[PDB]
Amino acid sequence: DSTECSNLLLQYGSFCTQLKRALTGIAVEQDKNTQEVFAQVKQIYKTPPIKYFGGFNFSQILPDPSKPSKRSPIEDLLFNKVTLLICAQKFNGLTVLPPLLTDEMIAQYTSALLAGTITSGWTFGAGPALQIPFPMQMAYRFNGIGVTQNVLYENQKLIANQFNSAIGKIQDSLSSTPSALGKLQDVVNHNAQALNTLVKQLSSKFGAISSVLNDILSRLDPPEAEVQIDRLITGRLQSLQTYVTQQLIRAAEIRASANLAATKMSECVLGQSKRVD
Amino acid sequence: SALGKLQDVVNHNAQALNTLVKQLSSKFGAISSVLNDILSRLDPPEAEVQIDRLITGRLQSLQTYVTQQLIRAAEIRASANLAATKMSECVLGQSKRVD
Amino acid sequence: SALGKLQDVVNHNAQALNTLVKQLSSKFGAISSVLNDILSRLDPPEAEV
Amino acid sequence: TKCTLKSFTVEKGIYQTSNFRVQPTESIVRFPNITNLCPFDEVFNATRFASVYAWNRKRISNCVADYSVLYNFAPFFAFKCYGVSPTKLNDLCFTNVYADSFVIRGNEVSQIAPGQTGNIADYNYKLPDDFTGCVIAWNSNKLDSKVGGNYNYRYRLFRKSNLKPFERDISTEIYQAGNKPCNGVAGVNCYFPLQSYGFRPTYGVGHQPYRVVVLSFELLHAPATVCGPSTNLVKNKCVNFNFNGLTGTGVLTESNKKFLPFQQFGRDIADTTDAVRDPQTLEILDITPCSFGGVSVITPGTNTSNQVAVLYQGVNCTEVPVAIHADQLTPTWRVYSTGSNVFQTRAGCLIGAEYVNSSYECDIPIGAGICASYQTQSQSIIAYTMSLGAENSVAYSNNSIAIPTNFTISVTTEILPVSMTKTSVDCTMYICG
Amino acid sequence: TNSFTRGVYYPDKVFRSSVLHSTQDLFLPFFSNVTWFHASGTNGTKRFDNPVLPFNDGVYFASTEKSNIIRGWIFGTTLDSKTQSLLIVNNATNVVIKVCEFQFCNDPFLDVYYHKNNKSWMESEFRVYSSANNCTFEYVSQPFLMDLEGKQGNFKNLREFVFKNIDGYFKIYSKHTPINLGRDLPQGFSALEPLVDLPIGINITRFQTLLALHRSYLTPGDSSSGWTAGAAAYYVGYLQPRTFLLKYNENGTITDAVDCALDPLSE
Amino acid sequence: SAVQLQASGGGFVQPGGSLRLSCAASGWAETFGHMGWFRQAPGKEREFVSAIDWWDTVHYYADSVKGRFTISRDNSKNTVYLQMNSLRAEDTATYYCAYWDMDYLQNSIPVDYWGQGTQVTVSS
Ligand SMILES: *[C@@H]1O[C@H](CO)[C@@H](O[C@@H]2O[C@H](CO)[C@@H](O)[C@H](O)[C@H]2NC(C)=O)[C@H](O)[C@H]1NC(C)=O
Ligand SMILES: *[C@@H]1O[C@H](CO)[C@@H](O[C@@H]2O[C@H](CO)[C@@H](O)[C@H](O)[C@H]2NC(C)=O)[C@H](O)[C@H]1NC(C)=O
Ligand SMILES: *[C@@H]1O[C@H](CO)[C@@H](O[C@@H]2O[C@H](CO)[C@@H](O)[C@H](O)[C@H]2NC(C)=O)[C@H](O)[C@H]1NC(C)=O
Ligand SMILES: *[C@@H]1O[C@H](CO)[C@@H](O)[C@H](O)[C@H]1NC(C)=O
Ligand SMILES: *[C@@H]1O[C@H](CO)[C@@H](O)[C@H](O)[C@H]1NC(C)=O
Ligand SMILES: *[C@@H]1O[C@H](CO)[C@@H](O)[C@H](O)[C@H]1NC(C)=O
Ligand SMILES: *[C@@H]1O[C@H](CO)[C@@H](O)[C@H](O)[C@H]1NC(C)=O
Ligand SMILES: *[C@@H]1O[C@H](CO)[C@@H](O)[C@H](O)[C@H]1NC(C)=O
Ligand SMILES: *[C@@H]1O[C@H](CO)[C@@H](O)[C@H](O)[C@H]1NC(C)=O
Ligand SMILES: *[C@@H]1O[C@H](CO)[C@@H](O)[C@H](O)[C@H]1NC(C)=O
Repeated sequence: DSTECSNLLLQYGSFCTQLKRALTGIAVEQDKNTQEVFAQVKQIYKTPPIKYFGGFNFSQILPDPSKPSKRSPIEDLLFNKVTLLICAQKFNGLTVLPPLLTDEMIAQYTSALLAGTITSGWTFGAGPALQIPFPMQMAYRFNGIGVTQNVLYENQKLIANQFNSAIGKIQDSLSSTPSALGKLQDVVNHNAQALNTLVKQLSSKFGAISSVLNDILSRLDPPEAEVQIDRLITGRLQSLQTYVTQQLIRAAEIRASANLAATKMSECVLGQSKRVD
Repeated sequence: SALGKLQDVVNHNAQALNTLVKQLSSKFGAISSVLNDILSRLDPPEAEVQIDRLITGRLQSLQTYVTQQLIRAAEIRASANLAATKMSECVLGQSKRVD
Repeated sequence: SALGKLQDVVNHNAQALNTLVKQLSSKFGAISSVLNDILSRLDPPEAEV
Repeated sequence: TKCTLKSFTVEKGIYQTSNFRVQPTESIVRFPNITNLCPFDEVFNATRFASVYAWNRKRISNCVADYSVLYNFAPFFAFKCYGVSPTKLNDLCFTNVYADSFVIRGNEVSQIAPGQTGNIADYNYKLPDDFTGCVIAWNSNKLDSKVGGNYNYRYRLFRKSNLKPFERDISTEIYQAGNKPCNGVAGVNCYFPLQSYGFRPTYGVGHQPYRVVVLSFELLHAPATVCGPSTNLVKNKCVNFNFNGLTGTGVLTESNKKFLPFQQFGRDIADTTDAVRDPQTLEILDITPCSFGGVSVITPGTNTSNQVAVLYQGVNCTEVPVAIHADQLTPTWRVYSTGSNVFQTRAGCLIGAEYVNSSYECDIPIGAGICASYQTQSQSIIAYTMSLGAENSVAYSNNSIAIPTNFTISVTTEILPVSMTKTSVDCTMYICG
Repeated sequence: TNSFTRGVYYPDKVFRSSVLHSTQDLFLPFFSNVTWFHASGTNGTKRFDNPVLPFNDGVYFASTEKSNIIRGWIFGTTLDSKTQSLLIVNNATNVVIKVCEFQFCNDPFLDVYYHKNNKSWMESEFRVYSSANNCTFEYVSQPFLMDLEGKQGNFKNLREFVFKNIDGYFKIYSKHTPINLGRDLPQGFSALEPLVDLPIGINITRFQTLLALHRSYLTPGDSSSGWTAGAAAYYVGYLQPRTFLLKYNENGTITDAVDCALDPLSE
Repeated sequence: SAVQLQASGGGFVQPGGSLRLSCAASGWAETFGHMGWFRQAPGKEREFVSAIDWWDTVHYYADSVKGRFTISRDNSKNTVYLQMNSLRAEDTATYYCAYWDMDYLQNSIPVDYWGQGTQVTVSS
């Protein structure tokens, strides 16, 4: 909020509007990334009221009706295990745009994908959802890897028990290990600390008299204070550009990660993948 | 909007080049954005500082453009590698990979 | 030239490192590229710029 | 919107245009306390000063007028100011100021400056290179110099070591000048460090006595001691403030944070002075910046319609952009204070778009699962919550299978970029004309 | 002795809450060597006690004096009329913090030997009352000898003064601990809020202490130093230029702080 | 800065004559500058004449003024004079007593403050 500083800023031309353009591109890229990863189904499939899938137990991953937020116990564990001052960034023009897809709608998307996989196998990923009893779907999924159907049918109860034990074990595996959610926590920490370093860069005087430019204009007269103001501005916008460039590189990395995530979502979830590991 | 991606690529390169062209018209803290004006209008024992400020601004804009191009080229390389994979499986053969 | 990619990787890294250290001779619009010469030839309340 | 896009037509979608800021309404300058402040000044015009090495001290504080007096204090004097502009001394509340007064000859006046050398500059008086402040030096021939020779004033020349900025040496011990020991007796290889001044009105101006006064302010926090001009409070409105010097704009308010008695100002993990205590009424304030926020325009595209609905990102518009005064905000268009309807989303809030319940697929994204579109409620802009898709319940059963009986050979398409333009640059051509 | 956490104060008048602020200034490193410089004598001769100190860039100072056993401090360079001083004294109702020369450092006068018999007034004390040329005045205020009545112990007034004198400000960061001591310098953290920051230009090089109460009150002693630990009258902590990192409580006080120049782990 | 200068003198000199000018100094200045006259020939551009420093240590002269120009500052009232020796007949100009607010005169073109002119004709 310094008219003289803003007017002196204009001497650098379009050097900052491209920063805004790049950041807007990053934001819409993130929106498109989450859309690509999760918006793979045109419908919202609903699990049948009864949940007896041939001895299998899915209550750990199916959304819980009791909770006010329609999230699975695994999803609740993930939400609690991921932890984000925060309000000070919004006091220097470092606004944060909320995501377009709210976590409730993302959870609904995941529940729809899960119900489609349970009640339709991989058929719904390549056309209409063709319902199929779970034991036979699992039997074919066995046939895909190279074990005959009778292997599963004669061991249906054992397979269901093993699957239930593994799904119960996964919650303890997530809870016990603190670095289980290393990647998401790392992403949040990286962006937050980059923002904090950006705002913290205001302290540096960059060779000027003082960091606060209002103080500079109050002390020195306009015909002299501009050189101090210019020396401040060079450092300030260079730091802003450094932040923008680092954010761009990290956004490209997250784009690659989200492309991989969407690819393996489509392959491993909407179907059975023969690609080893 | 069917051919969105190619149009976006062409526009994002053309407008980046146009922005680079427009950058050299900025003052960058000198008396005038025109070099010959400030060299033929001021004494050489002092014009070196103004020329240096103009040069720093211009070269900084150039480096910003080059880094932006490098990032965009990395993105295009990722897209082209994906396209080559799509060719070699979907075209040269039949792919069982769902979706 | 069959092992092109690895050779290019190592050469790119080495040349980037050499360019960075070679930047020490750049005056960047200063009297000298060595700090001691600027410190000695000029008085401290003037050599800062 | 079409101005920022540099095009006469726009397409369906939300475009960021500019930023919205609540302009300050008033100005609050509480520049002192329940009382005033001053430098007592006066000393300036006086005769009996002290020797060069005898600068004075003045912890001046509150009493008379800090300034507007000493332009006339003498016909001519030195007004060399390091840092603060000479025209802006009266408005700046210097907290820590040091007033040194002493007598030197005219020749050594130039030696009173940072990075100077000489009899006084090297040994007697040292000025810091980072000095901020002003120095007052005037010819005091007609008040210092004595016709018979004013030898009361003195200077030190044969001093072994240099002094530091604002360092002193009251000792008059005999200086040991050479290899020969003196044992405290002046003689061979020994000079008296102190030397008398030849001060007489009939003398060269270079050797003429000059009373030299040095002002050394400190321009940072802690309560001040000197500022010519101031009251009022303001407790809930975005108003410019000048708290005893601290100049800026923010929303003053009560602070539940408790200050220790010595705690003057406050802060957070930031640069901003999140909290300041009033120069009077020792009140704990909670200075915060006004409610700003980016403003974006949602349009269905000029071609379809010229009606738009704006979004004030990160703003609770129960009171900020709805109750906007006449051009109190950079967006202006005060006719859009209420418009059609005001709706509060989680991405700021929406102006001029009416919220509806019938959820559709996203047309113009907004954020937090809100989208806008242009259709019937007789066409306007709505703010429907996103619909994720048709809710289809698969009739799963333990014994039922669904098997296709037909097929469609769909032929989809996909577009993938492969290469960009192979540009090249030229430094000598581009950077340099 | 070993300063576990003592010697840390508030370096600035700004306020911060839950901020991991890091600053560069003079401090006592944690785990440093402090001299119990034990002191009184009086009886006959002078027992050459209450020794003197060189004052290298300020001193830390704590003492568990009963009530007024410890009385005050004398600073300066020559302890005579030649160089300036700082007769910072503590009376029952006030502190007379004077400065600017004084014939000489009249040691606590040779008074009666019996301490707790009948005397509680202030009269015929150390009585330097010598004086010479003068300048600055004094700053009589609420004394930094607030003696809250010891409620069954639990009040060991560890007066942790810090006499840093840079720029000409005699900042006095004291804290009257309302806690007992199982051992001298109890573990835990105790930041030092400034109590008086006296402005005057000088150049100190010696520092003494007063126990003049007209009656030497139960003062034991030894006769060595180096880093004498154990139990004694007071301390001498020489602050050094460090880079302390300080944590501020949600209420805005320094709950705890850590050096950047103590340990590799500290780094 | 703001410096008020008090220049006086002049009259009617003759070819081979002389002047004894004056220029008193008052007001605050950012630096202890040097006094002098900064004169243009009639119809000509302003030109440097002769310089004296406030410390009475530096003196300057010019070819067009050498041998007939001298600058000196009074020690009592601090009014700098312009002592003369056989001024020529072509100095029918207006002498401006300018001010340079710099401790050293690297170049005489930038003048911080201007004074009053002294129009003296040289004829009999
Ligand atoms: C599927 O697994 C869940 C998780 O263990 C089962 O829920 C538990 O059921 C037992 C009794 O069978 C209760 O004691 C636990 O409190 C339940 N825990 C939770 C988190 O719900 C669930 O019963 C299993 N499904 C079926 C059909 O038995
Ligand atoms: C001494 O100091 C102050 C300012 O430094 C003097 O103020 C001006 O002094 C000149 C002459 O010394 C007067 O002509 C002005 O009229 C004064 N200005 C005003 C408005 O006060 C002050 O007069 C001097 N005398 C005192 C009181 O010590
Ligand atoms: C399978 O679907 C195809 C269309 O995809 C059907 O072919 C259509 O049959 C109708 C019958 O009334 C004709 O009117 C259309 O002209 C046919 N279209 C084409 C492209 O041939 C076909 O009959 C369907 N077969 C079964 C068994 O359902
Ligand atoms: C203070 O005295 C010491 C010697 O006791 C001397 O070295 C130092 O320069 C003096 N400093 C000042 C400020 O007088
Ligand atoms: C603009 O939108 C209208 C919808 O009313 C559509 O009919 C028209 O074709 C669009 N024009 C273009 C080509 O942008
Ligand atoms: C904005 O203020 C309104 C009341 O005026 C309140 O209901 C709302 O929660 C506030 N929102 C924010 C972002 O603080
Ligand atoms: C819309 O939904 C129903 C009416 O259809 C009503 O309960 C609700 O308040 C309406 N308001 C909204 C959410 O648009
Ligand atoms: C299988 O599913 C039916 C509903 O389709 C359910 O009623 C029944 O309990 C299940 N039968 C068993 C036990 O396999
Ligand atoms: C300081 O050194 C002494 C030895 O003279 C030792 O007793 C003391 O513990 C040391 N303190 C520390 C840890 O610095
Ligand atoms: C802060 O102070 C309040 C009383 O003002 C007290 O109740 C609270 O426990 C304190 N909190 C901390 C952690 O200092």
